[PDB]
Order: sequence, then C-alpha cells, then structure tokens
Amino acid sequence: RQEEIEIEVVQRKKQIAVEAQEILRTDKELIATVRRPAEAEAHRIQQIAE
Amino acid sequence: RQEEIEIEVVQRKKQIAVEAQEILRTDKELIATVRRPAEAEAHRIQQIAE
Amino acid sequence: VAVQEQEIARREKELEARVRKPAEAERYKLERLAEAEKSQLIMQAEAEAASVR
Repeated sequence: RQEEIEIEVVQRKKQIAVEAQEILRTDKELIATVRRPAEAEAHRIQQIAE
Repeated sequence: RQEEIEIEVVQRKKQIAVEAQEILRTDKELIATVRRPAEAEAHRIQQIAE
Repeated sequence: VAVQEQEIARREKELEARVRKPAEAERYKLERLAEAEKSQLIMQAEAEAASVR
C-alpha cells in the first residue's frame, strides 16, 4: 500500500504540469474571446458616434 | 499525440491566410453593397429637390 | 496552447471583417446620406420662403 498510494502522488506531481499549461491556454483564450472582441466593439462606437 | 495536435496548428496557421483574403473580400463587397448604392440614393435627392 | 496562439491572429482578422469594416461602411453611408437630407431641406426652405414673400 505504500507503493499503491505513491501512484496517486506521481499522478498529482504530473497534474501540476498539466494545469501549468492550462493557465497559459486560458490566457490566450481570453485574448481571443474577451480582450480582442471588446476592442472591436469599442471601435464601432467611436465610428457610429461620428 | 504531439504530431496529431500539430495537424490543428497547421490548419490554424493556414486559416489566418484565408481570413486575410476575407477582409479584402468584405471590403470590396461593402463598396458594392453600401458605399456605391448610398452614393446613388443621395443623387436622387439632389435631383428631385430641384 | 500553440493552437490558441494562432486563434488570436484569427480573431484579429475575423473581427476586422465582421465588426470594423461594416461599422466603417455605415459611417460613410450616414454621412453622405445626411448631406442629401440637408440639401433637400435647404432647397425646400428656400421654396417655402419664396412662396411666402
């Protein structure tokens, strides 16, 4: 059982490296889904205001 | 799986070049559907006003 | 991550054609259509004024 529970430990040890890529993925995803679309929506206003 | 997900990467790499032509297409399309028709509609007014 | 690092360059082109270009076309339409509305109202004003005098 010491060796069996160690399987869970190495899984967590790797899951940490998975979530490290998840942050980076979520960051780029927010640039494409939030930051850039909002910047486009703001330009419409500056044009239709004229 | 590193090679499989690379297929999606090269697809995106090309999709960028597709949308680059899409901007240019949409630009010319707006000249024919909006800018020129509006310029014609404005001339009617200047004539029927006389 | 590499796939979404290209999705950025994608939206940056899609939004230019979907969001920016048509809003810019609408601005030009509104401006040249406004000149026509003004032109008709000044000509009509002159007609009503002449008809009164």
